[PDB]
Amino acid sequence: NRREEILQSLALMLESSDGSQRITTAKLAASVGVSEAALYRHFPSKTRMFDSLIEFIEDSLITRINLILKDEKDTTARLRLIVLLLLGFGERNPGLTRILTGHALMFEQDRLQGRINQLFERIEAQLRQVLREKRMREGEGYATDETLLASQILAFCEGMLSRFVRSEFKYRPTDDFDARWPLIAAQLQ
Amino acid sequence: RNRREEILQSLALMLESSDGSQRITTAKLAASVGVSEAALYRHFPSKTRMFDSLIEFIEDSLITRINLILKDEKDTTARLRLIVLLLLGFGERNPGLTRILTGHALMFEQDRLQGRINQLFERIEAQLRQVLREKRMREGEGYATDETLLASQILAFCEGMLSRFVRSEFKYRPTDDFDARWPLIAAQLQ
Amino acid sequence: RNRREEILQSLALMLESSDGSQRITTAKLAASVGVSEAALYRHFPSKTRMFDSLIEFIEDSLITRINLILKDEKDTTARLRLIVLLLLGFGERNPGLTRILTGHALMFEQDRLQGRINQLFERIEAQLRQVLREKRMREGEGYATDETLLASQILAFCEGMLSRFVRSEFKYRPTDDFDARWPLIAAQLQ
Amino acid sequence: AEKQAKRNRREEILQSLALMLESSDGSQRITTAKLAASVGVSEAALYRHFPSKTRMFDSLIEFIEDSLITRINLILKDEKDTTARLRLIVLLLLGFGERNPGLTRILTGHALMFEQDRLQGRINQLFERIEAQLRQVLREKRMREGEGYATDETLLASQILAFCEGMLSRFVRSEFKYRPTDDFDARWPLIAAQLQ
DNA sequence: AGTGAGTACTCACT
DNA sequence: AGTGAGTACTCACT
Repeated sequence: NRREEILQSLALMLESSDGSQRITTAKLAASVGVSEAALYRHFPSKTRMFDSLIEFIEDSLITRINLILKDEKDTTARLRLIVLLLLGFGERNPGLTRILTGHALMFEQDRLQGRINQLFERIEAQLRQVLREKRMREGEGYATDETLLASQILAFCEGMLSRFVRSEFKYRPTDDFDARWPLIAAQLQ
Repeated sequence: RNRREEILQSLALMLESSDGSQRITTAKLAASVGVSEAALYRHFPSKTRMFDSLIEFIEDSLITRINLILKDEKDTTARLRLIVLLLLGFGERNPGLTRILTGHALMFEQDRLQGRINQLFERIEAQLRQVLREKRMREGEGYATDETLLASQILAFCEGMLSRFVRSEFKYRPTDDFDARWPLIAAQLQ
Repeated sequence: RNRREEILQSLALMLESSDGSQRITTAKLAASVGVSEAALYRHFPSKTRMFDSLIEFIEDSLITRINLILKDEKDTTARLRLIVLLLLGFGERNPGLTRILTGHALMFEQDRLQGRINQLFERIEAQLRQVLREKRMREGEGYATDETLLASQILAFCEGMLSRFVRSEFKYRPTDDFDARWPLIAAQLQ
Repeated sequence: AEKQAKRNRREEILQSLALMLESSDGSQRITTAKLAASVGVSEAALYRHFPSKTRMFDSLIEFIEDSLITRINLILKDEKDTTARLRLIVLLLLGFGERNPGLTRILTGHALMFEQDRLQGRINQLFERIEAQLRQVLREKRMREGEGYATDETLLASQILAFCEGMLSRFVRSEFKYRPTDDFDARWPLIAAQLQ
């Protein structure tokens, strides 16, 4: 109800040019058009607010990923879509990206970053499962170690999101993706 | 100065420790330095300037070593490798300073600092871009991909490795497994 | 409300006390009110704003009663008399606020405030310059002096009295001996 | 030499301290650091000429006192006429003030707001002395010219001094715009009119 | 509305 | 160069 009102606002702010700095509960209570006192009648703490966004993020990405695995059988085609998914989500959610990159959580309690870490651990496991299965599905595996291959993929992704935030959202992740994919693909050897 | 350097040295140390995940208050800083909060403003006008010094130290150290690699290596691919390895290596032996490079430690300071960091990254990219453009003259053949698209591709990998380095509280060493990683980057040199 | 005015009142009281000769830090002001400093910013953005309210109060209380004097009384010499008494009276009644009229209490605050106090005096001298010129308008005679010089001369007096009032730690009350002083002023209305 | 050299600097500081007090930055704390800059030494270097900052204003106030007092005793000699003496003494107050805008911020008590209260007390004694002196002039009028004054001698001095203090206050408020000694010849006639 | 501990920065004497 | 005590103002939770 109002709980979503807040979150939706916390993000919009997290996306604005003011998201690059502490988002006080007061300045937040204003965006919502209520009082700080109200805020705490929906959330036990500011931390819980971020925890809910992290949960949303995790849900959107994990769900989308599992669907990708059902709609596509090709090992490579799978990765291509999974990478585009991350880049796409990030681009479509600048504010939530500041959470993915960890920047926004700098003002919050550390435990929240551990959460984003697990999210990533979860995304890596998937990427790893996909390549691990190329063997059964295509007969031949990979030259490079599977684990190392997924980190290389993930690394490119975090890096693209990191830059996206640096430039203040001027450097769009999905830009020239069609031309970039051939480069990442040339790594799956 | 001795004290000026002594402060900056503690700044980075604090950025490397657990305290790096939070704001570096002039209080705690002076605590670690072993002086009075006022002593700080004796060698530095503002806390912001302290970060500016660190940024310059990063700028210089990186640009300097990059230019040395360019003068000591004529191979386009070997140049690219050493440059990428230098970015990573620096990051690993300067956990505190890396937290700046990634932009995390700059969240509590003046936005201008980030712009400074963006200029560095643009400067580093230009170097990668010049190195790629020269392969045509030097080795004759050019690159399938787009020179500009290739630098951003290499850069992305590097910013990605430093990002995770910070997330894991410095457990994921950037240079670990680099030799087995490089061949993957070499492949993108289409 | 119950707290905004409550703060302002404690602010003037400190301006009236011996502390009034020393900057009124938010730390002390908070103590005097019996709350935490933060609480102060719950009803006031900046300490400067607290002085603004106090200045507006002075501006209103004065400009108001002055006009009423011009509306009710119509005798020139009687008008000037009452205007002077009002200035002194208000001063004596508001020791702390007088410390602002003189500009002392504003030495630690924004330079803008002094301007707000300077304009008030300008407005006051204005009213005076008006009554002095209307002399020929009603009595058909003119002062053997410059109307502008006359008001300034009268104002000068008043400012001097409030000035001494402050210096003396509020021992030299402004209104004391007024009834025997006025003749000295009237004598100037040649 | 050595002593006259330290006094050349001890007084060199003051020359700067007042200079700053005269400037537009006079309406705000004149910290030691900034002061040492006006001249070219360090904090510790400043303290080898003065025990503290207070002691700096004292010497400045002392200078103030000497100027007015001395210049006043001389006024009493080179002039016997009561009214003529009052016209001068007043002109001296308004003059010394306009001639040293930085020091006036000290007379008006403004610049002192930053310093220790005991310093304002010293200025309070100065005014009292100038008033007692003014009171003397008014009293002697009788012996000198036969008659005295209608109003009380004390009330008359305060009335005149109030005008002065008031003139110096505007001079500071307008940021040294409203010059005191402006139209003195025109104003005085208004002041004498009170000498009844 | 109210606050505990904080937040980068300052000053006169050292 | 070094600091004890400031300074005006802030914040997430009350």
